[PDB]
Formats: sequence, C-alpha cells, structure tokens
Amino acid sequence: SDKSQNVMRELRIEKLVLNICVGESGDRLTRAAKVLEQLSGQTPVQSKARYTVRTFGIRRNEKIAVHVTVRGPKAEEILERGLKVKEYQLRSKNFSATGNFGFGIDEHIDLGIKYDPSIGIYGMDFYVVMGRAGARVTRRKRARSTIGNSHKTNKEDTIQWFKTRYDAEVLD
Amino acid sequence: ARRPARCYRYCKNKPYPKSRYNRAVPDAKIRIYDLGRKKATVDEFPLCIHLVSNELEQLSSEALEAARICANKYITKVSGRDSFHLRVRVHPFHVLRINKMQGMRGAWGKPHGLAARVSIGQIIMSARTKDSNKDVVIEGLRRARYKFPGQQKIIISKKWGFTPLNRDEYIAKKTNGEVIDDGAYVKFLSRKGNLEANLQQFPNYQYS
Amino acid sequence: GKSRGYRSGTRYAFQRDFKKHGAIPLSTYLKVYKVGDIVDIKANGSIQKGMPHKYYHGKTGIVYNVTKSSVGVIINKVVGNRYIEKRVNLRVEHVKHSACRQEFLNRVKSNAAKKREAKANGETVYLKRQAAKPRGSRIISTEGNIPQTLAPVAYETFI
Amino acid sequence: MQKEFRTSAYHSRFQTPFRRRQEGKTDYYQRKRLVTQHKAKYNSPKYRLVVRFTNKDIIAQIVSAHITGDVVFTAAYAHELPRYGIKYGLTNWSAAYAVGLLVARRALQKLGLDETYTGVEEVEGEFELTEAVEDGPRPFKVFLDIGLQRTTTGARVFGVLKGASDGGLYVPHSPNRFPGWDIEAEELDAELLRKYIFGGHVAEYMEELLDDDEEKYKSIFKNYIEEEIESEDVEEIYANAHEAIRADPSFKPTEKKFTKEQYKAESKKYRQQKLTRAERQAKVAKKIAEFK
RNA sequence: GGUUGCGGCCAUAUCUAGCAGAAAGCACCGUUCCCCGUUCGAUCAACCGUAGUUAAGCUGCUAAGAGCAAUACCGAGUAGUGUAGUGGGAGACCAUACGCGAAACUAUUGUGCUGCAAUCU
RNA sequence: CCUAAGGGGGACUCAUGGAGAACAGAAAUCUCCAGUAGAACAAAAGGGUAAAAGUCCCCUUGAUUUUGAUUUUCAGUGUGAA
RNA sequence: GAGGUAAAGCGAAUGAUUAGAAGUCUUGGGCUUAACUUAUUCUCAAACUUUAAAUAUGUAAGAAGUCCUUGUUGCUUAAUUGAACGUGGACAAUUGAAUGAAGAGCUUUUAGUGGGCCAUUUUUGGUAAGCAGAACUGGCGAUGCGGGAUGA
Ligand SMILES: [Mg+2]
Ligand SMILES: [Mg+2]
Ligand SMILES: [Mg+2]
Ligand SMILES: [Mg+2]
Ligand SMILES: [Mg+2]
Ligand SMILES: [Mg+2]
Ligand SMILES: [Mg+2]
Ligand SMILES: [Mg+2]
Ligand SMILES: [Mg+2]
Ligand SMILES: [Mg+2]
Ligand SMILES: [Mg+2]
Ligand SMILES: [Mg+2]
Ligand SMILES: [Mg+2]
Ligand SMILES: [Mg+2]
Ligand SMILES: [Mg+2]
Ligand SMILES: [Mg+2]
Ligand SMILES: [Mg+2]
Ligand SMILES: [Mg+2]
Ligand SMILES: [Mg+2]
Ligand SMILES: [Mg+2]
Repeated sequence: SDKSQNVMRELRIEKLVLNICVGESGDRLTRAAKVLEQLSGQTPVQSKARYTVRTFGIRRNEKIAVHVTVRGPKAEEILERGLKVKEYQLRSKNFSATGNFGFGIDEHIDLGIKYDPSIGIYGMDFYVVMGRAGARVTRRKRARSTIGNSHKTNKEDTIQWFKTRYDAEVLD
Repeated sequence: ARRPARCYRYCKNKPYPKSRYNRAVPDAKIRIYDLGRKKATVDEFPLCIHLVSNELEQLSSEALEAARICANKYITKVSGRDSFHLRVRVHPFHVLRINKMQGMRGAWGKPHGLAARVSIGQIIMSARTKDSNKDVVIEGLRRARYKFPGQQKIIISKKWGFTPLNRDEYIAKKTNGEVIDDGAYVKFLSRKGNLEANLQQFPNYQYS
Repeated sequence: GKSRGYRSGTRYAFQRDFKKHGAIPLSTYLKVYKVGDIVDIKANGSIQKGMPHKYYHGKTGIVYNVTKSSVGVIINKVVGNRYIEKRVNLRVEHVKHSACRQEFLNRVKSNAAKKREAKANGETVYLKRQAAKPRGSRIISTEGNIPQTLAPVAYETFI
Repeated sequence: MQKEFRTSAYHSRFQTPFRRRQEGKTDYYQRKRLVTQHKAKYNSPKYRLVVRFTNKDIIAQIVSAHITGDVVFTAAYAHELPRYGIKYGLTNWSAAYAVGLLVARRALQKLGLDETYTGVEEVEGEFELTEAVEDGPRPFKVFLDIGLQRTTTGARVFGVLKGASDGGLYVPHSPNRFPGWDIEAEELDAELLRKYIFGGHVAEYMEELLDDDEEKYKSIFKNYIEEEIESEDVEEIYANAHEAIRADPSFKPTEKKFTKEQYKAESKKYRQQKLTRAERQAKVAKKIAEFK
C-alpha cells in the first residue's frame, strides 16, 4: 500500500498565531491586546521578556508581547484577510523547512477593521502551522510518538498546497 | 634562572598538568612539533627513522626544543628543508615546581617549567624521508641525541613512513586499492559499514 | 583543614552504574525479607533516605527487624581488638538477598536426597566435599598429534 | 557549519528508558507508589483496579504484581455488556459504571463474598464506602489505577470507581471527582450523579437534539433509532443491566471459531522471515559485482 | 502465530533510512448538549462507533548501517601485580624464580526474551 | 539563607542548535523540528534527579506532640547531624 | 558479595593537545588567509573516564540444620492468608571442605607506657638531606651470639 493519494494525507491548517511584539508594557501593550481581541474574538495572552536587554529597553519578566492562537474556520478567515493585504504573494523564503509559513503586516487597519485614534495602529505577525491528520500522535499524553517521514509536512508540499488553495504566488 | 636538569631528571612526582587547579603555568619552549616537508604524501617518504628512549625519565621542553632545532638545522643544511618530515612525538605536559624561586614551612613550589615523562622504548622523535637520505637523517638524530639526558637509540623502522603497516603490507594494500591519500596521511579501506560508500571511496578495490 | 563528614570519600562508591541511572526497577520493591535472612548492603545513590554509611557499603548481614520500607541488619565490625554488633536501618533499595544461602541450602537438599536413595539401594555415600586432587595417570595418543618442536625466537624490533 | 549531533558517541552513551516507559504506557513513579507493599505484610499482595479506556472498549482488571509479571485476578470488558443488555454507548460514563459493577460482582463471586458485601442494591447516587461486617471477613480491598489518564471531576475512570464501589468492593475514594460535585459548596449533588449513572446525560442529549437538529440526531443516535429506544426508556436499559449483572456476573468466554493452531497457522502466512547470514552475504556479493 | 490491557528483565529492545502489514485489536478519525479545562474542545473533558482511513502511530522485514550484546589458538600470558635473592646496574631502571593476570585491539556471531488475562481468518 | 527555597498533588520539559515571522538587527516576541540533560536544583565541591528532585499552578503547616532504639565521629562518653 | 588503585583509554564523555586533507562561509577580511563542519593524525590527566586487575576485604560451609503435621495472638491478610514463637514426627557419627588446636569460655584487679627510631616495599612536600610527613610488614628500643674489619 502506502499510497500518496490517500485521504488522510490531506494538508490543512493546524493553527494561526497572531503576534504583536510591542517593546514595552502598559497602555501600548493593552491597546495591542485590544486589537488582537478585536480581530480574533478571543482573549489574547501576554508574553514576558526572558531576560534584560538595555539596547531594546526591556527587562526580564516585563510584559512585552501579546499573542493569540486561532484554529479552524476563523483561522482560515483571518489568514485570507491577511493574504489580501499581502495581495496573495509570499516569498519562497517565508516557508520553513518544517512546512510552516508566516508573514507580517505593518498596519492592522489594512486587514479591514475600523480605525480608532485612541487605539492607534499596531503591526502584526501571522504564522500558520501546517499539518496533516494524525498529529495528535505527537501531542497526546499516552503512547506519544513521532510522525513518519512521508506523513511529515515540508517546504515543497506546503508551497504547492498554498499555490493551489489560494491561487497565490510564491516568489522564488 | 634555570636549575640544572639533574634536579628534575626523574619521574618522582605524580603527573602535574595544567588544569583548573594550577593555572599560572608558563608555556613550553617547544611549540612546533612538525618540521620539514610536513605536507609530503605517504608515498614520498617511505623510510622512517626513530629516536627512541631507553630510559624512564623526564625531558624538559628546553631539551625538546634544542634537539628539534639541532636535527632540523643539520638535515636541512645537508639535504634540504624539503627532504624530510620530522615529528617530535613527546609533548611536555608535566609541570615542574620550584620552591626558592620560611625554610621548609609552606614549601609547596611555584610552576617552574614543563617536562615530558617518557618511558623505556617510547619514541621521542620520528623522521620520515627517502631511503637515499638515510645516513643524513640518522646523523641529524645522532646530533639531536646530545641535547637529551640518558640513553637513546636510533632505530630504523620496519614500517612505511608514519603508517602502522610494514613496508610490504603497505605495498600490497596499495596495489590492491585499499589505501587512499588524505593529505599527509592515508585512509584505509574498511569491510564494515555502508557498502556503497566504501566502494565509492575506494574505487580501485579488487574485492575477493 | 581535614574533613570527616558522613559521606566523605564516597564519590565513586555511591555513583550509579554507567547507563543505569534513574528509576529503580520494582523487583527491588517486590522482594520479601524475613528476620534471619542474609542480605548484602549496597548503597543506592539515588535514594538518599535510609542510606547506609560508607562502612556498610559492601557488607553482608542478618535481617533482624522488618518495618514499613526498611529492614534492620546486624553487622559485626572490628573496633580495636574485638567485634562490636552494629544494628543498621536500611531501606530495601540498599539491600539484596545474599546468594550464599541458596547454594548451601541446595547442598543440604542434595545430601538428604543422596543419603535417602543410598539407603534405599542399601549402600553408603560420603557427603563431605573434597578439594581438587592431583590428577591420575593417563596415556596421550599421538595419532594426528606428533609433538611439534618449538624454539626461543631471535630478537626483533617491530617499530 | 554546526556540529552533527547524532554521533556514535551519542548513541554509545545514550541510556534508553524502560521499555514500557519508552512506549509511553507505564508511569513507573505512580506504579512504585501503587504496587509497593508494607514490608511487614510479607507476601500479602496489594490489589489494583486497573481501568483503561480505548476508543471502543473499557478494560477493568483486578491485578496483583509479582516479580515474573502482573497476575490478573478477574477482568471485565465493556464488550461483555451486550450479554447484559447494553449494546450501544459502550464508552459512556454509565457504561463505565456497569463495567465497574460487573468486575466487582465477578470478583466477589470468585472470592465467596456474595451474601456478605452485596453493596448498594438501590442506586441513588449517594457517596458511600463498603463498610466491613463485624465478626466476618473484611471487604476485598482494591486500589484504583487510572494509569496516564488525567484526574478530572466527571472523568469516566471514576465511573468505573463508583460502579466497583457499589458492587461491594472496598475501594477507598472521595466524591470530589464525581459528576455533580460542587467545588464552591463542597457537597455532592446525588441527583446529577444518579443521572450520570443511568445515562441521564445521554437521554437529555437525545431529547435536546431531536427537537433542534433532527439530522444530527439521526446520525449520532442511529442505533437507538433503528432499535426504537427513546430517552424515557434509556434509563431502564441500565437499570435492567445492573440487575442482570448482579444475577449472573460469571465470565463466559466467547466460543472461539478456530483453534489455537488454526489461528497460528493462518497468522504465520503473513509474517516475513529473517534472511539467513548466507543470504545477506550473497546479496552483498551481488551488489559488489554489479558495482564492478 | 497476530493484537490489546497489565507487567518482569531494562538497547540482542535504542537510533537512522527505506519497504510490507490478511483478521481482530489498537489507532487516527467525527461532534460539543452535558461534567470539565483551555489564548485556542490543539492537549485535557464529555458524546456518537454514527461519516471515513491504514496516510501516520503500532508491528514485522531490509542495511558489507551507527549503537548495543555475546563469544574467542585475536591481542596476550602482553601490561600490571603478590612473594624472593649478599641478582645485574653509578643510577634511572631491568632480568630471573614461585604465583595471579587485564584493557584497548582484531575477528566472528546475534539484534529482544518472556509472565498473567482477554481476543482473532 | 528560606512561609518557602518546607509538605502533598498535578501539569509541563530543560541548556543549546537549525529552519521560518512587520518594525526586529548577533540579542526582544511568535512557530516547528532536533535536543540523555550538554540546563536547573540558595550557598563549596562531589554525588543524585526527566511523565522529576528541574519550571509553573493548586492546597497547606510534618519546621507539630510523647519519649525510647539506631548510624557517624566514638572511650563505642558527650555534642552536632542523620 | 563489595571496590575504582595499578594498568588501560582518548578516530569513547570532560578537560588538554600536534599536523595536514576535503567541504561550507549563507552570519570574516585582504586568488588568498582565518574560521567553522566532516573523515583522519601526534601526545596527555592526583583533584578525567567506558573498561579494569594483583594484593587486601564482607558473608556462608548444618543438629541452635533440613523436611513433615498442626497450636497461640490484641499484629497482618479479602481470607481459613501470613509473621513470630511453639507441641508432635523423620533424617545419627562422612552431622555434611582443608590444616592445626600446651583446650575453650568468663571475671576482677592493678603496674609501666602515652618523646620513638630503622630496613624492604607503597607514598607526600622538598634540588636534595644521616630532612620532614603517612601505609603494610619486620626490626632496634628491650638483644646477647656467628658474619658484614669497625657499626642500635
Ligand atoms: Mg615528590
Ligand atoms: Mg560503584
Ligand atoms: Mg531529608
Ligand atoms: Mg499521578
Ligand atoms: Mg526543594
Ligand atoms: Mg512546596
Ligand atoms: Mg510532580
Ligand atoms: Mg553513639
Ligand atoms: Mg552521637
Ligand atoms: Mg579514590
Ligand atoms: Mg595510570
Ligand atoms: Mg581502557
Ligand atoms: Mg578525550
Ligand atoms: Mg598509672
Ligand atoms: Mg595512661
Ligand atoms: Mg613523656
Ligand atoms: Mg627508652
Ligand atoms: Mg637481635
Ligand atoms: Mg660479631
Ligand atoms: Mg665494610
């Protein structure tokens, strides 16, 4: 057996992670969290700096960034809304060797939401984790194992799937 | 400055190397261990001549440096700097200690120098050259012997150059395609591991 | 400054075996110890409770007390010109049954069986063990094995 | 540019874990705590209620550990339930309860503690432990072993717990992991627990889904539809099953369609066999020759 | 003989790269009313066994495979060492006598075995 | 030195490397893969530890009461510690 | 049973270390040097190590043993299970290795001593010392006698 045209080998999005790494804590981070909760409909989570850097103006355990994970149709909707901003043209160097891809918008009003002077504009980071069925093997508690080589997601497969599913361009 | 070597001739102490426990140790006088045409291939210098220790003894880095310089100078002067490849086979890793540089109270010494601890039959210097350059290389080692304490023997090796094979087994493995160059040394064929990689690396391998 | 702490000098004694670190296999916890059992003492470095002192590492003794997770072992230690009875509390991770019991108890069973069978057959048997005796006479055949003469070899250098 | 990691020295010095830890099946920390017995209770074993859930089955076993390997005392599976009248929902919380009750009754029949330690004959969902009878043998003590499965209030392992406890086994436990436990007001709602014992949640899903999404009701509850089982008679399926389980908890092995030898002969046809040393040497010689 | 659950020893079982897998099991897999837990029903919880798949997991096989294990007219009775002499040698050290005796190396072979219960073309 | 850095339970996995993501760069945050511990565990060094002894979370006071036995140092006295 | 010293090892971990060769620089500069990576190469460790002696060291080699039957308890077991201690029965001088045994066991009481030194072997500090400091044994002290001319 071991047929490549099997139903269970179908590529599909596992999760989309939206990152805003505002370099400071306080009002700006709170408004970035408001932007993320507006876009995703989910409460985001704030990430703390792992260590202190004077050049970047951050300190250890200072709440720096904010991020949120979306899965399913909502992930698909946000991803295509962001691909509109990218005018459906990613680079060959946007896809990792493990088959994941990402891009970064610079203004969140380009996505298609209302602008508020109080909130201001935050840039945003999009990352999509690709994967087939059976990834639960690597994430479950009992009998956790690894995924076979053929079932793994790679760069070429992800690029071809993105081009087919979005009629977009991958600039080599 | 330096005491006579007789004060440090014998392996009386346990090995005392540089470590996290003694750190302020000077450098050995010998820093260069390979001389002559060290880039020559194995086939260029078939004849190997050794200076071998007949003593369980300590040789200072100063003596190693002096003998290296003496042998190198003589052989390059008589036969040319590219007619041989000389290798010093002992590295001074043992730290000698000196006390004076009160009385016997707190007499633990300070690092004073470096010495190599050599055994009986241990090779001190190796010189790979051509056969026609035998008497020259021998006289280079025989002069270098004067810089060392104790008894040393000059032994003509049974082996091809610096390889572990005799001068006939090397020729057999060479005509059988089991030896390839690696710069100054060689790699030998293995009948273990990936068959395809082994065959690719040794194309002229007449399998039996 | 001299240091004579409890675990001084146990750097290698209390180390785990190479590629044998980590969890204890549970046959250690499934063995059953009774008062009078002979047990070897070997400290396990990964269990620090109920650990023996370094003197008892490698000693063999008699179980005298059984508690929830431990046994009491009797050791005889030389202190000057006599032995002193020492009573050591050890968790069962540091204890193993001594293999000398099963051998002597097997010689006892074998002697009883041989004696009863010899009585059944009406003969006698000697049960005392014997040291190895000098071998008897024998004849060495040389068919296919004619003696080969060896000589001491000349001196050679192989470097 | 970077060092290759999987060197021969890495493999040489690697210490592989225990076989069943590398399989991700045995938690040896918890296993040591469960199995290890008080040393003054010399050869008396501790008995575990191993409860494991697969995608299709509930496995409940009473096990004691020995040096040569674990020994099963009794075992009840969820696929035995159709014999007792439960054919569908073989992984309910209620199916878990029935399996726990079955293994408890079977163990007590095997021991002889049937008339003594009957259990909770009238299941009302109240928290209760099997109390010993004075001047009689103590109840069979068993400790719950849920393996790698997480402890959550409402989990099915505690369904097997509750079934086994009501079946007459003494299994020490607390009611704060049962469905219906109010964590703020630390008391157990026995009405909701009885609902879960008799499939009340499943029946409520049937009733709530039928009048809202009939197509999903038709796909999810097909077997009930072709069996003409409604919500109001869901509970009785369990209530009868309980009774039957207490009536005859003995194990009836499935009659085997083939013998051991027939099974082995059939399976041996689909088993690749190791190449002989000479065979692989010949393969190597052939590959060398075709390499010239 | 396969498979599952629980194991004993804990690589002959691990690792890399390929290939095959009948039956059942296991698995991925579907859903969110309910108990429950999350930024995210991804993990964890519950529900259906209904819509699908052996693609992956798992199992076995392949490789002058890495590793691991075992063995030995392998090295080597070598290195080391207990005991001895009014032995040698200026010494450093060495030989001999009565005993014990490695490691590396080399070569060959192997690559989980097994207990309880249940189940299966 | 520590109300936790003590106790119990649970969940998670560390150092580091590679490949990717607006500002963002050698170092901020996000993602996947590899990762026998090359991290961490108050403080010297050694030992020990990976579904933990490490990180995070929840609940707590076993750091409580009574007085014996034992180990180390040892005279088989004391003290400390266990 | 235990051990980690001698030896050994370093194309095995840690740490040290000589030389070329082939690749990558994409995150070094001016064809080039230097970095890394890969397979090799010379040499090491009291406070390194996979391995690992010799000597030394723990225990056992019976009658207070082994086996068979069944009494007590408030301990323990789901138990009629065990734990410990027992009643009763069987196994007799080859009663269960060697060699030796001016016998074994037990108690009281009190003297001197608490400067040591030397030789072989192991060993630390020191250039060394008829120096200073340890290990095991044997000695001198405390001991004459034959030999080393003489000499603890
Ligand atoms: Mg010295
Ligand atoms: Mg050890
Ligand atoms: Mg403690
Ligand atoms: Mg647990
Ligand atoms: Mg702590
Ligand atoms: Mg705590
Ligand atoms: Mg924990
Ligand atoms: Mg005391
Ligand atoms: Mg004391
Ligand atoms: Mg030591
Ligand atoms: Mg050594
Ligand atoms: Mg070695
Ligand atoms: Mg090394
Ligand atoms: Mg007096
Ligand atoms: Mg006195
Ligand atoms: Mg005095
Ligand atoms: Mg005197
Ligand atoms: Mg005398
Ligand atoms: Mg005289
Ligand atoms: Mg004289």
